[PDB]
Amino acid sequence: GSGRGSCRSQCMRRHEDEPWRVQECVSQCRRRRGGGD
Repeated sequence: GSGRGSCRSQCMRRHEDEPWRVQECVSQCRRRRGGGD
């Protein structure tokens, strides 16, 4: 489980139709956590 609240699970559910692109979402969502654009 690794607990809840993560860019992974978030990007996974958002891309349920195409989980193969989740990486692109996680990479951006994760990076620049201090206050990215």
